[PDB]
Amino acid sequence: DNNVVECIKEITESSRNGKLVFFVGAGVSTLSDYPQWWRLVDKYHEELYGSPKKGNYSSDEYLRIPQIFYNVKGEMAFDGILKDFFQVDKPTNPIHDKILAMNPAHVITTNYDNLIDTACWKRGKYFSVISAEEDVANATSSRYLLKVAGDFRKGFKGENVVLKEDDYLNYDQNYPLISNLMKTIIATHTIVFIGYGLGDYNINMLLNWVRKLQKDSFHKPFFIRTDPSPIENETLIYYENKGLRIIDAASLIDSNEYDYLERYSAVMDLLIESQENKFITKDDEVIDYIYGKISPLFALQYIRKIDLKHVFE
Amino acid sequence: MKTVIQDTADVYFKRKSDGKLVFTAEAQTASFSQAISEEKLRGGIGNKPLYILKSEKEINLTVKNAFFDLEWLAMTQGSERYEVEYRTIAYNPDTEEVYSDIYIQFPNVSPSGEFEMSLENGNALAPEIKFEALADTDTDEMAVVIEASRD
Amino acid sequence: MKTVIQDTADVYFKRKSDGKLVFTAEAQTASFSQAISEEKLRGGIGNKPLYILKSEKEINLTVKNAFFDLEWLAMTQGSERYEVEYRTIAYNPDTEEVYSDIYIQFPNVSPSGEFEMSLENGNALAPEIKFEALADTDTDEMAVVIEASRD
Amino acid sequence: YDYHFEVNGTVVRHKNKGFGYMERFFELKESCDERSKLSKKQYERFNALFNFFEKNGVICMAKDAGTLNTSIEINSLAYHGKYDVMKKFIEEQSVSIEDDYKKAFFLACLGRWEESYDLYSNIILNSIDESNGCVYYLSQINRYRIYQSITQAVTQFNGLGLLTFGRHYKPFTDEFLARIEREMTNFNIDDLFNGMPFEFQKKYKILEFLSDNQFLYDDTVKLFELTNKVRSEMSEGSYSFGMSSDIVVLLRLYDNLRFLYENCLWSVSFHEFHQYIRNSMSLLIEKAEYERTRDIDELGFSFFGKKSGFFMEYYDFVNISRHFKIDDIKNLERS
Repeated sequence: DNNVVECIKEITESSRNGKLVFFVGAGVSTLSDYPQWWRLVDKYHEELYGSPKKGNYSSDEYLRIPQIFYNVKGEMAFDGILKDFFQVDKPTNPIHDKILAMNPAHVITTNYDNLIDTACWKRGKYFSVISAEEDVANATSSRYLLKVAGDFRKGFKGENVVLKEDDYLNYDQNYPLISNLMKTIIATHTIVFIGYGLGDYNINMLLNWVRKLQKDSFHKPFFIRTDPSPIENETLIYYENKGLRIIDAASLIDSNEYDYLERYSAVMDLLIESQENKFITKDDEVIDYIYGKISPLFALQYIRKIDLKHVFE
Repeated sequence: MKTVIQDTADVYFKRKSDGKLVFTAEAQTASFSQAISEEKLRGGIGNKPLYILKSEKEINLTVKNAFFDLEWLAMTQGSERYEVEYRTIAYNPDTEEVYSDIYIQFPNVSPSGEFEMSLENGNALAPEIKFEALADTDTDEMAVVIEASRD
Repeated sequence: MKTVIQDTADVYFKRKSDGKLVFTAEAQTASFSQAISEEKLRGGIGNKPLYILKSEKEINLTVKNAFFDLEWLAMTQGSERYEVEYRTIAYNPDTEEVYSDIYIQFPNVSPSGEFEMSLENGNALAPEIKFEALADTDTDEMAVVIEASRD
Repeated sequence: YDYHFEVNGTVVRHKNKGFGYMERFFELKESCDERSKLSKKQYERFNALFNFFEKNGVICMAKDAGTLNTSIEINSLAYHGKYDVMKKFIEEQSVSIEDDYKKAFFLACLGRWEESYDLYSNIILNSIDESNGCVYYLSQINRYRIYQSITQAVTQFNGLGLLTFGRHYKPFTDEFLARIEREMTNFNIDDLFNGMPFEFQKKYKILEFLSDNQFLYDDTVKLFELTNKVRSEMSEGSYSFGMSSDIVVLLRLYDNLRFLYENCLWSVSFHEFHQYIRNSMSLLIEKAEYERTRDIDELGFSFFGKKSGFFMEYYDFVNISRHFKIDDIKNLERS
């Protein structure tokens, strides 16, 4: 489809310019047998009332339940349960390597884990990890890995990870510089969203805010839909109006409902190997490309024959 | 148009018991090296030698290509000799017209390659293959030449 | 201590008509060459004569340390052709002790260097200069050498 | 660039507009009494500083440079070709991270290219926790080369090696080749120094050249400027006093081997670096012949009236044994 062709073209152009900054949600972390958030909420609720909640947790409950737990039981139980749930090492999966394969100058991660950090330190691009308001001043490399929601390096304590309703309500005074740097990075890069749902009210409102600010100066970010059910034209058009651009994995490939890994690999490979001359198509698309590269070189008078290797990559 | 001028060549490889075609259509380096010498031999006894014809003699070969052949390369993918057929043409300096050809036959060439061309960067292929001329005790071999220019 | 061993030299230059010594001391390269030659310039003579023993002859010289001078340099800031003395030490292979110093002086010198380095990356000084020993009609010239080792 | 360090261990002022801090040290070298005017801490620092330089071969300033007889000592076992003792070393247990690195290089020399990479992967994850800067950077620089070795190997066994051998030997498993292709797929070695911290960038600038291929192109060009000269004098009948231009190469030659062996790097086994040794030792053994045969008037032998005769020592045999193909050695026999 021409829409997907333009999507891949704009993503590759951003990559070559080093203007690609990935955004990582819970989808990436759910591919590496990491126990999901709903299990954590289930643990809290089961201790609170003596049994799991029945029915899907409404979006408000995800923030309201740990608030109840912290109110009633206190900080110590919350910290201990975080230790029980998260004090586990796990091995990296291919999607992390593929994500790093783009050489993203920056990578936003809303998850709580450090698996992405293991991937980053494995490839060898040093990333100035930033997770606490003190980290911004001491960041060494120009490359940033903003774990917005906090992390556990300084301890499995409940103050270091936004997991209670007051946090997301009090995010504006608790982690403010994270907010500022978030807004600037989204302003001055091409952001893409992978493994990331449609239910994060805070970030959804954030993107809405950026759009209402930038008007037509808003470089819309890109979204990679991966649910096996193909997206609907109604929803597609609606969010396109909302100011994003959608990429659907279901159109690309056909697989089972639990083949999430295949879909993620297929999309990321379509990005890696969309080499481009593959999509030249017709005859007269040959000349404009050659004119695209060689025409600027009409200011110089004559050229070393061997040097033409560079300009043709 | 002002100055330089080049030429070309052509290579042909084959294994006995059959006409298995193998070839490198070009050979840029294509170094052919004939050499003969002697250092010392013979016991120097018996008065009359009545002979002495040691000439060692040796022929090397070189070619360039990126095409080994498509079909049984993949067949054997998953010692009956490697004969060669060098062919090219000759021109007349008076007329410079295409009239003469060159046919080169080698019956016994052995692949003696330095399988250690590990280079510090990904190159433009250029898998140079070097060979040594082999001659059995039986008779003839190494070189025979056939040429056009019948006119 | 494993493999190398090094030695030393020393280079002085001077100007005639006064005791002025405004030049380098330590020829790093210290390149020295000597030559003789012949040609057909006398390719034909009236004969019944004798000989000239022309030989052309030439003495090339090189020193590279710089640091010429400040006193005499500045004073000159306000064609005797100069002269050169050369001094080096000689050692006994049997004993390796200090017993003799080489005493060498040249009558005529005339510095003439390629007055352009223009090296794309500036060097660490050491402006190598080549010299050529002139000569006049009178006598001698070339070199006069003295030797120690009166042990 | 404040100073310039000649190949001979001598040092000369290059860009100092302030105190000659190098000069005072060598003034502190000979002054035993002044060495006693320091606190024990400061005295030990001098000892830590003194023990380093003598192992680095720096001797004294140029102005007081006397007869310098620099030493040479190659201690890397692989250079000594003791393929059996290392076959026990790799069996031993690891103690430290520096020991793990030392084993990794030893693995490669025995042709077991398979397990090398994994331990190159095993070291890399455990490296940071000790916060040792160097042990990381060289672990990857070594990785990508033994990567390329696998890649250049797998094609060669497919392209020609079947003709050379007659069977399609498969030294590397199918799955292993997959992972290395994935992990390194877009790896551009250029930025790797441009990646490590500013803290790394200030201490370990000197390890920069090993990133790109400018390190192997930097050294060779001097050998072209060093070789172009010597043939010129060889056709001039000239005599050079002091350190001859050929002696410069030998120090440069042996300096390269030590830095490219004892640090356990893997660039030794590539074809390009072999090119450096071939045209270096060729020039030295070439220059020997001219000295043995030429004329002199009176002062010719008065200039350096002896020679090294290119006394070919044990390492020199070790050099010619590896780095020359049979064809290359014959080329020298002729001249």
